[PDB]
Order: sequence, then structure tokens, then C-alpha cells
Amino acid sequence: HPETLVKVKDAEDQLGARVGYIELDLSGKILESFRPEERFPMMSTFKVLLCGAVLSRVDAGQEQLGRRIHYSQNDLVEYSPVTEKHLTDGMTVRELCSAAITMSDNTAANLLLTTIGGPKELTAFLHNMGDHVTRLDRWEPELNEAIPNDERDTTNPAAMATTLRKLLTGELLTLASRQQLIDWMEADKVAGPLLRSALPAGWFIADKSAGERGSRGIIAALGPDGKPSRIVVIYTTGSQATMDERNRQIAEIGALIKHW
Repeated sequence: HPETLVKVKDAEDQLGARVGYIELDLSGKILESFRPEERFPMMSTFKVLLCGAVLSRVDAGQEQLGRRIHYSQNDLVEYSPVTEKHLTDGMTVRELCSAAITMSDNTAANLLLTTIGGPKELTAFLHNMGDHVTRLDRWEPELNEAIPNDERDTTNPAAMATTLRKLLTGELLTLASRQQLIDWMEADKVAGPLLRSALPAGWFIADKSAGERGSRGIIAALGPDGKPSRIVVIYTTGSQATMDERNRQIAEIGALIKHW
């Protein structure tokens, strides 16, 4: 709807930044878009693609979701909310993805990146499924740098939204693996000041947002009747706006619900 585009336009103004936005029918049709070809940093939304890669190896037998991974104190990086709790007994692959998606754990995400072969293997994995845009080059926390004009660790709203539809509804993952990817995102707890605050009652939402610079990159699948029917991706550029400035714009952008 045109009343939603004006709002994304307004957001770029209030923020002094560039806002990438796409809405996609979960038919694959592009219902609305705004700069769907600008490259944006993922910074946490790769974590949904990461476990997508992981579950791709679980389905084929190349990985086990119950396998326990052990890591040391030196492997810690900022925002390790779960991995900090299990330094002694370690965690399982199933518990790391749940830590990477539901709580944006940077260490867990690193531990998983090491299992699949690093950022280049999550790049090569995206290439082999038709996403030649999305790329990862670095480990947490560095991949969040958001350098201007820097293409490392970037996507665009068009690539992410399509790649997300393939994982959740394509033949890429098995029925249970698709159910798990959306269950983790549906269990996202660090996206309250986002579309979630806009979501009406009885509506579905599964997303991936967790920090001062964290709400720039948001991906989500939502729909009425407790069932997802569309995908939404929203990326924003770095400006002098604070975290609380950005969320209100996304919360006001999200507040897309009125013109569903």
C-alpha cells in the first residue's frame, strides 16, 4: 500500500539514514519494496541463514543437533548471554542455534560458523541456492562494523527476503528443519521494540533482531490467524540516531499492519 511507502520515506528523514524495506508474500510476490537493491549489513540476521546452513547439514547427515560443543573462556566475545552460562559443560548444536537466534549470542554464532567451515562456507552455501548477493566475510563482533560503502557481511532486502522464503517454505530444508528454524525465530525474545510491539492479537510473528546497533537489521515472517503469510525485511543505515530513535521508526513502520 502507498501509505506504507510514505512511512519508510519518512523514516529515512527522521533518522538521516537509508532504509531498505521489502514485503514478500510467503507466492513469493513482491508486494511492496523500498531500495530492494541497496546493500545492507545483516549483523544478526545472518544468524537465521547460519542455522539454515547448519540444518542443511543436519538433514543430509553431515551434522547432529544433539552433538555437544565445548568452548573456552577465551572464545567469548561481547553479548554472549547463553554461552557465558555453559562454559564448563558446553552446549549442543541445538542449544547454540537457539542461543544465536532467540538471544543473538555472538559466541554461539561463532561456534556454529566453525562447524560449517566459516563465513566463506555460509557464503558458498548461499551461492549454491541462488543467493549471489548475501555474503559473510567475518566473525562476530566484527561483522557488525557497518563500514560505509563496505560490501563485506552484506545482503540486500531483496536477497534476504527471497532466501528466507526458500528456507522456510522451500524444499531446501526438511519439514522438521523448517519447523525448527521458524520456531527459533518465533522464539526470538530480543525483538520486542519492533514489529512485535505493532503486532495485533492472535497474529503470527517470527523474526530475528539485540543491542544499540541491533535493530538496523530485522527479518520477519508474519501473518494473520496465527499463521505466517508474508515476509518482511527492514534494514537501516548508520546515522547519529540512537537505538531508541531507530526502533520507534521501525515500530512506526511496523505499526504495515494497518494496511495489510
